[PDB]
Amino acid sequence: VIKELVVSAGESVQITLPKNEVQLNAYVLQEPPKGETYTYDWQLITHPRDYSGEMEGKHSQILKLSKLTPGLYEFKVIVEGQNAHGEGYVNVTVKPE
Amino acid sequence: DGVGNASGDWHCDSTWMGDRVVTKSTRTWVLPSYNNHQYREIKSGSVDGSNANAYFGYSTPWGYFDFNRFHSHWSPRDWQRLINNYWGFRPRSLRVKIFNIQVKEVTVQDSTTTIANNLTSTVQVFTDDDYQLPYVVGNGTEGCLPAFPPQVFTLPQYGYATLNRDNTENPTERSSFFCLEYFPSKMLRTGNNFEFTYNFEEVPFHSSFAPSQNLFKLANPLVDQYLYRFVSTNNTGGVQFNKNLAGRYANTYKNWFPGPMGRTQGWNLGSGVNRASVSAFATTNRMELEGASYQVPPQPNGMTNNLQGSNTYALENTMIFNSQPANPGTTATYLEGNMLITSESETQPVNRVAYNVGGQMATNNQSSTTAPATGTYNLQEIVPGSVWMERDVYLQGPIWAKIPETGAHFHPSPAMGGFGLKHPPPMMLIKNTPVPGNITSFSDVPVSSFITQYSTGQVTVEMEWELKKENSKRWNPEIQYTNNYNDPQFVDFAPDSTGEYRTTRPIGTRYLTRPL
Amino acid sequence: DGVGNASGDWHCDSTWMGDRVVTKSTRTWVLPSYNNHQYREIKSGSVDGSNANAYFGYSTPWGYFDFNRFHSHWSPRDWQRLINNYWGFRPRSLRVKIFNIQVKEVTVQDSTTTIANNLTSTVQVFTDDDYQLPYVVGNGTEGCLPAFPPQVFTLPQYGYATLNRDNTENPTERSSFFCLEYFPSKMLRTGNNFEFTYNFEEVPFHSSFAPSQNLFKLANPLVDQYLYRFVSTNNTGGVQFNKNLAGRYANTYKNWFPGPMGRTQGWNLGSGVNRASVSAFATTNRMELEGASYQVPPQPNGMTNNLQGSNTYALENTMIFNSQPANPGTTATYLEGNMLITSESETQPVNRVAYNVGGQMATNNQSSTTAPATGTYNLQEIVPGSVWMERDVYLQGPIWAKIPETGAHFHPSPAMGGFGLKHPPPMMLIKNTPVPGNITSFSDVPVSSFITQYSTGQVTVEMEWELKKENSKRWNPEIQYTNNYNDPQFVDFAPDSTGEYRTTRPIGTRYLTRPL
Repeated sequence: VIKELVVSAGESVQITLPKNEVQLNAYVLQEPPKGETYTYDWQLITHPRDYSGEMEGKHSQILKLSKLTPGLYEFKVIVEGQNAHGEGYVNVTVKPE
Repeated sequence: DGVGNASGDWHCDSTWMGDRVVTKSTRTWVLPSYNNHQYREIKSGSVDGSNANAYFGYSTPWGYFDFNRFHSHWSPRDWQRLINNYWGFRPRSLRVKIFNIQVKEVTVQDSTTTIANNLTSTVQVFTDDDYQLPYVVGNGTEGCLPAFPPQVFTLPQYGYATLNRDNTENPTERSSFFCLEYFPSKMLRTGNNFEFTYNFEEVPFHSSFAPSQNLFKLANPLVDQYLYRFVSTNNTGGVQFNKNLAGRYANTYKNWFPGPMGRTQGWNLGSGVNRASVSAFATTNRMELEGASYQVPPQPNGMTNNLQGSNTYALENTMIFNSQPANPGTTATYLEGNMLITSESETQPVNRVAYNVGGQMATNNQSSTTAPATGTYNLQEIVPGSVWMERDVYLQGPIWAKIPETGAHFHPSPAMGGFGLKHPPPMMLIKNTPVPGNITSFSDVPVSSFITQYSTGQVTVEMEWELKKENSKRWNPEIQYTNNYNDPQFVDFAPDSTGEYRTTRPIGTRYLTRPL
Repeated sequence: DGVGNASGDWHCDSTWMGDRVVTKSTRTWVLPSYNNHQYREIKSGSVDGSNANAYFGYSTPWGYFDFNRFHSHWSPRDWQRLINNYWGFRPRSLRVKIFNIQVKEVTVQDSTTTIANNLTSTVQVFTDDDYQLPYVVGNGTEGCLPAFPPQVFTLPQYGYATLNRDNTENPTERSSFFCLEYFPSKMLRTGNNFEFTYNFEEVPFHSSFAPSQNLFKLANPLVDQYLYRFVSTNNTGGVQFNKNLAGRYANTYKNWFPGPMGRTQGWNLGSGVNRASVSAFATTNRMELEGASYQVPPQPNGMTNNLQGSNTYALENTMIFNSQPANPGTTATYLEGNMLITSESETQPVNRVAYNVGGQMATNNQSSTTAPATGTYNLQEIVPGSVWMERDVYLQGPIWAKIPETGAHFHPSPAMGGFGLKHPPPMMLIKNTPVPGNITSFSDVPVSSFITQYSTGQVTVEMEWELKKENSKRWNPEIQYTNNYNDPQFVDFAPDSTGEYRTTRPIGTRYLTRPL
């Protein structure tokens, strides 16, 4: 039995070219103790057709993201703890010029 | 024959043999035990404010095989060798063969999901070759064989929507129920296999050539016609006539006419000067059928979006694929950069564009008092002497469709493209047989506790295609599907560092060119 | 042949071939190890205050196959196509085939019930085709094949009640014990199967037609009889006579007479003006047999409940099915809305109603002093020249019954409806062979610790039915079983959102009409 948690950071982000370089946080509810270590898992589930790929899973709170062609980006983040397991989504919508 | 012997080999190839190509394709499938082995009653009312979405129907535990897309049989190189060399193609035969069945059994005990295989559990497969079931294959649904051969796909659950009542979720007395265990099905252990052959009926070749010549410009521009046109009237009411000159195609006499039309809205891609913040539902072309009104994309054959090199498309008229398969039931707002928005620009010498009016006709009778007046129409149906082009088939699009068993029909080219079949390939249904759990006493109520289990295995599909050979005395080179990318960051129609199959652009068939 | 090969396929279909229909049906069954592999002595005294319920008998670990209901072979559409097109039907042959045996073994260790299969354990099946066992099949008991093909049913435990002594639980010296391992049975592993064929004896067709004409109204109402009736006496004792007129059917001379009768109580369904708070046990028709008195529903053939469009039924005379199978041993007080209370109104031109007196006969000898007097009788048995109709068979009701091996009988139509068979289909008994546990020493007492285990598998039953074709010169259309529901909230004879098989109404056979 593994318990649950809350992932909430947005879900629109709505960035626009040329300023495509964005990073996504990993706000956790509720307040974790200082001993419990979290493991993260960022996975790209949708991306534009001309997307190159420089997003590989950092397993960390910071997700760097570069070379964004305009379109819709969806990231399935998986928050895994010692006795806690939650997940969240984020829609990055990059607009053209 | 038994558990320690392979019940079939991996056939996945293509063999071009003159004006004929066989295309074999083996895939690996997973079959979940859908519905926990029972028939259910799926029904809905008006969602999204539209009672068109209200249905009544039944969902079965049966899964099915849907190899009704072109990439399930064709690699993109063998598709390129087809659409750059041949004027036509049509299927001739078919050979499906399910093999290497193995059925696991998941046993979640104290959150330790042990997955072992039972050698004794069976799998039912029948094929519906009398066409007695609702044929749900040729409708543009998911669950197909993948484009890429080492991908493992899950078999889609078989459901069907029967007649509801008064655009509600309630049935009518004509609403039927088809039990699928009332059909004889072959029980398959782990050493058994299921073969099946099929011969396609006589269909026309798909015209995989673009026109080299406009429809209203079929005369030569050198000699002029022996027919005159009414040009004007004099100061009296006396009519006047002029000879149709040589290259004046705007006022020559025409012998053939374009296809059907219904004017759809044209939206600008690329840069775009589109109307901002449009809820595009209330202004689409609908076709009200027995109560509610339905969006009907794409509109029937005989039109085109996208003239040539213009960023205006008729998005109601087109086939919009995604680049990758998506999660089911998603409400994501995709953009232009995600989709494969697919142009029909190659057929513009014969078809009329869907975001423009097709012509104009006289609205009144003229006189010395009333001047002549014309009025533009937004839709024109079949006129005798018409000629249009069928919808282009794509590598990512459907192969066939079933004509509905009604009384009559007019020439059954499916609006989504492909081959209209009266007797299509029969729908191969498949399920896991229910294995009961621990039942220690007799009760007249049926068993509802089962061993939770899934099965997996391979399926091979061997189609055969008769091809129409290109024969043209055109001098200059043609346009063909070349692999033209400027600074590729990835090989297209091939995986990436993640390992997912990356497609960027849809591939048509009309690349050869041919005069009318 | 082995564990990795299917030992039979799923046959479940029907093939109408002229005046003949084969009906195949495969079901999946579960066999618990009943009694923990031993013979027991079930016995009881007077429960519910009645010593009729006192029995002595034996309960075996054997389970059995009971395909003695009509829905086990007939879909409701193939039943509809039968009862609206044919005047009769009877079984001809039978073919039972048990296959895909697999035997699990439950091992509850620290409340973790692991269920694995042993490849080595066997299953005994024999068929009792010399009729040496107590035939318990044709008695309206549960444990049948389900109506709906993807339902998995558990096999009923085989018991039988022998002769008790003096309406107690104690046996008499004529009470027998049949060991069922003293019959030769085929041992079946997981790669073996059990086939069995059977040919039904010569039985009459079931008369699946309603009468078009009353029994006492068979003359024409145009010409009158050449026979006179005693009408009255004059002021002296001189008799007087009148001619039987043309349409006066109340006093014509009759040539044929209705069937048997025993007056049962008639209770009002629907609205109802029934007597409130009736314990309906003490006033039923009983038939006292060798000591105790037994309720005998339904009463023997030749009557009917429910005249026509009236809500009064004879509930002692009818067959009351439930809508769904119920849990065993339930003491629930069901109401009218739960049950399938099944009418015999179609046979009222020939049969007499069971909640009315059948006639009256003269009680005294008249004179100049004593006037003539008649008295109504409540029961009349077989009179020579009688004609009645047999009990209607239903989709939810039994197919056959065994005539008891006594000396003599009068024409053996079963009271519950169906086909009275002298040599019925033999009772297919089946059990799991006992696998002993850990026995480490020799003891002369037999083993009582076994590996707890169950087996499961499929069984197919292929009956064959000779049909009597309809041939009538009736002009107007007939009544037929139509699918007539006003605002259906669910499709009937089809599942629901829960997935349970929903039946609402029983389906007869008498829908065609035929003159006497």
